[PDB]
Amino acid sequence: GTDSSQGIPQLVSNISACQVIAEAVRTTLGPRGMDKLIVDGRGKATISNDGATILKLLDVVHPAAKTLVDIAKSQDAEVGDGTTSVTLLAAEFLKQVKPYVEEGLHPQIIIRAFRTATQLAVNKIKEIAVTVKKADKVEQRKLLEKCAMTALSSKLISQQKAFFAKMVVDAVMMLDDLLQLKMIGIKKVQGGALEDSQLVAGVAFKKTFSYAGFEMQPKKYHNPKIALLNVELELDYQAIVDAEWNILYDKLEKIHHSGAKVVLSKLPIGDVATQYFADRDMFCAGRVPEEDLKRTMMACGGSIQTSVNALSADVLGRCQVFEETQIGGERYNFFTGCPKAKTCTFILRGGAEQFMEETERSLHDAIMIVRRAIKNDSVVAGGGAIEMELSKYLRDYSRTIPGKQQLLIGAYAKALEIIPRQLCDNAGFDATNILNKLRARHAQGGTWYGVDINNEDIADNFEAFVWEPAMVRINALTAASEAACLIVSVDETIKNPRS
Amino acid sequence: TGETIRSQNVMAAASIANIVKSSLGPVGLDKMLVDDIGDVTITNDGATILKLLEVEHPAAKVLCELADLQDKEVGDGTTSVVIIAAELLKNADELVKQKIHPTSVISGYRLACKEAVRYINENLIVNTDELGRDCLINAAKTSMSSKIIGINGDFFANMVVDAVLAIKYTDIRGQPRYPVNSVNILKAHGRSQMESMLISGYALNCVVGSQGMPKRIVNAKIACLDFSLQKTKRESDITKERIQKILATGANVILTTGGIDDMCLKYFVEAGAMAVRRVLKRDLKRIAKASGATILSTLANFEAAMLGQAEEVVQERICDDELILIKNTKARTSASIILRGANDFMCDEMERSLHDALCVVKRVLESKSVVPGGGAVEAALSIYLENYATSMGSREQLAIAEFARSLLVIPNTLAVNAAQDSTDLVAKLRAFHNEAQVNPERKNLKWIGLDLSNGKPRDNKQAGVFEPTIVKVKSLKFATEAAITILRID
Amino acid sequence: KSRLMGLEALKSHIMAAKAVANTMRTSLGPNGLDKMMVDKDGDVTVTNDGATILSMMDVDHQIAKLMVELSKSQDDEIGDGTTGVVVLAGALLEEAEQLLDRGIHPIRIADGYEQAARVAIEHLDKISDSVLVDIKDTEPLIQTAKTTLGSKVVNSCHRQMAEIAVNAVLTVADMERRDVDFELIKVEGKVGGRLEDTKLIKGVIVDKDFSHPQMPKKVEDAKIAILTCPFEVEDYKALQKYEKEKFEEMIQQIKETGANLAICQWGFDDEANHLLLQNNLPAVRWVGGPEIELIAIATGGRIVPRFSELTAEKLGFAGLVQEISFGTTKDKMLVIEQCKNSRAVTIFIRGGNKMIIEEAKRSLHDALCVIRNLIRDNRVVYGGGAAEISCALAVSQEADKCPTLEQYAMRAFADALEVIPMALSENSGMNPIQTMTEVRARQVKEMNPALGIDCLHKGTNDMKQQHVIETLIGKKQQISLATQMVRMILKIDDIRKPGESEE
Ligand SMILES: Nc1ncnc2c1ncn2[C@@H]1O[C@H](COP(=O)(O)OP(=O)(O)O)[C@@H](O)[C@H]1O
Ligand SMILES: Nc1ncnc2c1ncn2[C@@H]1O[C@H](COP(=O)(O)OP(=O)(O)O)[C@@H](O)[C@H]1O
Ligand SMILES: Nc1ncnc2c1ncn2[C@@H]1O[C@H](COP(=O)(O)OP(=O)(O)O)[C@@H](O)[C@H]1O
Repeated sequence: GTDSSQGIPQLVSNISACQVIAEAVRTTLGPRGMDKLIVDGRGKATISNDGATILKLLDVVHPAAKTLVDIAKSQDAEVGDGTTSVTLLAAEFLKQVKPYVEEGLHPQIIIRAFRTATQLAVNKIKEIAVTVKKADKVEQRKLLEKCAMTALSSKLISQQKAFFAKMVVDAVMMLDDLLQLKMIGIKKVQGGALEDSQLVAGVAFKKTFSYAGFEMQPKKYHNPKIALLNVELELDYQAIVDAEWNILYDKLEKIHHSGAKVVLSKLPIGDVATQYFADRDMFCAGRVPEEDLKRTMMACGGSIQTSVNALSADVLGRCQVFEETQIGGERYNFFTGCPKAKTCTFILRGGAEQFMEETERSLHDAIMIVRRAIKNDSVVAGGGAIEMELSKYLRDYSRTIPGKQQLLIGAYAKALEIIPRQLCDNAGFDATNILNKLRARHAQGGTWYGVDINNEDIADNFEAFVWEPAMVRINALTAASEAACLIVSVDETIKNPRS
Repeated sequence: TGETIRSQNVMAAASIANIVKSSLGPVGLDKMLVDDIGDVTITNDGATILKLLEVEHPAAKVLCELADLQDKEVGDGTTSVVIIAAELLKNADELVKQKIHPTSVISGYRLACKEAVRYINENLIVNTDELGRDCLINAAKTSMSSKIIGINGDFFANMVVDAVLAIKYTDIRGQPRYPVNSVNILKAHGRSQMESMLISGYALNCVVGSQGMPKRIVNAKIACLDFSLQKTKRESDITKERIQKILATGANVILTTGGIDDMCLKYFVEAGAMAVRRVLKRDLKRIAKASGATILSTLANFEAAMLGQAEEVVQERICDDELILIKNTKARTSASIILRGANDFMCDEMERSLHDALCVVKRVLESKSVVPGGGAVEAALSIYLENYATSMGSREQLAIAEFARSLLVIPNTLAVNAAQDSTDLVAKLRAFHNEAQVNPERKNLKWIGLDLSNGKPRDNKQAGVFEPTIVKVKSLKFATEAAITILRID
Repeated sequence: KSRLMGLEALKSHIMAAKAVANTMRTSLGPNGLDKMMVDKDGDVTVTNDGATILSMMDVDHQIAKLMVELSKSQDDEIGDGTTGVVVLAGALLEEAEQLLDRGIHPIRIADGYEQAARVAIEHLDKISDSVLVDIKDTEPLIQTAKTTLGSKVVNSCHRQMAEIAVNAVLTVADMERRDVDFELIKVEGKVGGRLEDTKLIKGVIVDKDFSHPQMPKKVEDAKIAILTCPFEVEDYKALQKYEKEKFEEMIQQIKETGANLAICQWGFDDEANHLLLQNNLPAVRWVGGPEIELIAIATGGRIVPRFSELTAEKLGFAGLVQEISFGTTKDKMLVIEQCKNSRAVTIFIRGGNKMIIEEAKRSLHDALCVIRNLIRDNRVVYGGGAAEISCALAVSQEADKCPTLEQYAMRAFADALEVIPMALSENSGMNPIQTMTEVRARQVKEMNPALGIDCLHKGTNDMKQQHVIETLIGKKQQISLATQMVRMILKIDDIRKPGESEE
């Protein structure tokens, strides 16, 4: 029997709920952090190393955890996935301020101190942010591939990922129209070596029983476009024979009438009658995925047909080239060659089937890091280095403040130390020794020394090419501080239940 | 349920410290100690509290033993050492909980203690020289503050400091030494204390001995005795032959504790001897050690050169009271302070304040090395040790950091018992001491402590709140030793 | 009240994984304990192949689930050694638990296991003394079939099924892609019979009925049709007239197209069948639907369910003339085998029990798959645990030259790879530890790498005479998949089950 509804008890319960929601996702921090399985409730368990996804799929019942996870989601929708460094940071702020609240410090004093410390840190970070945007990035991008391949060093993948980074950066440059992760993806192809994997400027989907109608389509056709169909193409007692015959006749006639090159439908196509479906004289498809559709009308320009024999000029319209090849021994589907093809789907050719998760956790950050480096100019060292620098500034400045805010700003500064600690703990190397050495060498030697994820030692992340834009870090820190102050400001909760 | 017996020891220590925490400082609250048979005891200082508290936990017994041992060294800081040890135990327990082995914690604590005792030795005060005048004055006033006599504080202050300085000895080692019992009290009737003048020698307020003492006699020899010169019925009647023999040996001023002689008047104009009833033993021993004479139980027999000497004797009336001016003897022990007023009862707080001022002056006179009080030194070392720890880089960084953080409990407790929020006082102390090192020009700021009367930061080198260096050094050493002994337990 | 956080969840995962492995560790090897299977309905079957047991086992824990679904991704590439994969995974999990007992972080254990696996891969590459000329290896293939079928009395007629299999794959092996497709199903299970009843028939056999109870089965003509049209006294006279008109037009379509044996999958009138028999052509009613592909592929034709698609080049084809007693008491079927060998050939099996049919077809599938690997890559290593012992020795040697915690992972991986010979010895009813360590000492003192476990209690532990062999790429794939299994399950630290509210 444990209850808490008064002001201070309410605050301590709320920040304990924040503690538990942080513990739920604490260990996933870092490029090579732990991974978690969560069941969806019907048996389709989900596995994902991402931190934001865990919060998205997590059920939250506590109001404090609810508002914290809403702040996290708000952070997610703006810039990448900083939620890992925000939920954890805010929750450990609350954990650090626990005893001061317990001793009777008024929450308004805490909020004022935290806001002052946040303003000081955001103002102080801008004197350290360094821009290398001009220094050989768009032209002579060797620095940009250096930063990209920094992501997965100390691996045998480095030889292949060098070419991988060069080629994906080529794709980004030729599609530098604010690319997202929706228009760019990876498609698993069984077999082959890692070096065999390539890129195609179009969709890539395997043909199944219900997916493709017939082979030997006119691949080298100079103007193939997409056709969308909402009517079935499949095959009083005798009163349905004539209707079925007429339906089949008009379905066969429509393909030649409208002249559609490839027809995409939301219905299965029977490959047991492959020759029967080949009588249309033109290629027809069914069971198209939603992503495949969305990637084909905004690039090629496919039309929509809803009638039995609907005709349009966008079934055989203007698109560059059609591709249909047996990639890896299996014939895939490629709606490439589009006038405004903002599409670069990565052909994942590899032997092991489990390498899909490696690509999920390995290359979507590489495209993410290169896009982040391109979009912004000024960056600071990562791996917790900037957190230690901010902690040093704030801890040293706190002792110059007479008044209650001194202890609180000191607690905020020492709270800022969690990120390097969490990184090195997820790496498996014990946090105390590495963190102490980092603190000493960082308060003395340099302003950018940070944890190394590979050799487990103090590494100059600036010269290691670990770039984090100043604006993204600023926004993440501000959001975390705002969440902490918002939780602190709450002292009473009202429910008003049904019965 | 229960586990990690180390935490149990730490909690026992924390409880023991919390029993005595609130009594720290001159303004501490009292504790009422109840025994099995029901008697009660009221006291302020926690030394007797530990000496009287019924300890039962084996871990707490170690702290009690170490505090008692600390009492045997200098007799102060037992509350402070217990509180510091408890804070160290709590912080070390937390460090253990965060996966730091106690061995590294112990090593860090040892290094922190050594660094603290080295840092303090180069930031203390040895200005208790002949040029230290105002510091002693306002130290006496601070020990005498919050009293109605603050209107005329300076006169009593300079009087008492002159009295204490003029009577100093010089021992075998050459270190000046002061007996508190050397100076005594002397009441007077009539005008108030504002006209009290320091008496250069011991003065007794009793019947007038004789008028035969000149304005200043060339030789005044103290032939003190202990019998009553009374006619009875080397002499059967001890009135004439023994006094004649002692005068032949060269006795100028024969002291008689008991009754006066019947015919002393004729003998006191040719020899000038003393006859006043009820000579106090406390003052008799002091005057004997001053002039150098010894008390003679019997005279029937060494007596010529062994007896003491006095430079001059003055017969005068002070505050409508005749006093005997046996002053300027061989060794400076003979001195008294006249308490002008009406009775000692209405000026009980006045004489008690004078006594405590004399005590706080003699604390700083001996052990010429002195440090500021009022939590100044704790804040200074707390600032020092964090910067010292951040330059190590070993596993002992957190140990020294927590040592520095826990060292602030003494000023915090002092502020708490002073009815001010300890947060503001501690923060202000730390802020003042921060610029004491990061700003070299503001070097004359280390001696900033907390004032218990007003609850605001205040310089204590100028104020006079002072402590012997040995007391704090031993307190820190013993707290570290107790903490290490507790952490070694498992 | 209670919760499962931290490394306790990982310990529970290891417990579940080792429970599953202990379940599967008794059926490994030719002498492995057979395992019946029961369904909720009550179906009873007894199978020794672990792939089926994994596939249809009911597992409740999410760890064991993940195990079985990502273990099912082994049969398609190889089809053999799934039991080996699971046993190795359980051994790795148990050794990982042993390491975690001493405070090692799971990430370090996983990376050490990964390096141990790759090192074992190169070592196993360098140790194998395979033969690369086994293309015209019809005689060694007999030994391969015997080894794949040495668990039962099957060796009595292995002297027949081995050449059955080599002829089957010879009719299937093509030197341009070297694989078996969907339509090449070489399966025909007939319940009841004998070991001799399972013989070599390159024909199409179906369980359908005749046109007439005593119709002449001798239809050598390849003009065989397929009908997708179903059956869809005033009304009786109208129906009779419609039937007559449909018969006349369908016969006219036959004459125009040349598709005589019009087999229909629905009801009809037997009078038309009698009239057609009078016209020297049969017409079978109520035939199977998806049997068009198998019938047409008898000489190379494809499915032609359209009325006019079945032309001369795509007639209902027949395999090769033969007429024997198809069934004594069972309804004999048509002779649909006259003309030419089938690219998608199908063999005839008439084993005397359901389980013998199952084991025969699964063994044939594994044999064709492994030799498909052989023509793809003719690299083999001697099994029986000899490869495992060699890899264990190499890994143990590699254990010293590393200063980090990787040495512990090296040692654990070696002690886990050594489990397979232990399992083989145990399932053979003999002291596992003693026999395995004796073979290990023999291999460390004598450089022979083909010294394994004499599971069949034959002469020597050396498989050179015993001809126990398996493809090298199979061993590499098995080891790599097991290592990826343990690596990816070792990452997982917490499972948050919805619905089960934490009270
Ligand atoms: N290869 C690396 N080496 C060192 N530090 C890294 C590396 N990759 C990421 N980090 C650090 O991990 C921290 C947290 O990253 P995280 O927020 O989990 O990534 P995401 O933004 O994808 O969620 C970042 O501040 C970054 O500095
Ligand atoms: N006049 C004063 N002004 C400020 N602080 C004082 C004063 N006198 C004593 N203290 C404080 O009291 C603390 C302990 O003194 P005390 O209680 O007399 O010793 P103990 O604790 O051994 O009995 C010291 O740390 C000192 O700072
Ligand atoms: N000739 C043989 N003598 C002894 N053991 C053999 C022989 N041939 C194969 N084995 C054993 O069979 C095991 C593999 O069979 P198994 O894994 O049960 O097949 P599946 O992979 O279909 O489950 C190997 O561990 C090997 O030791």
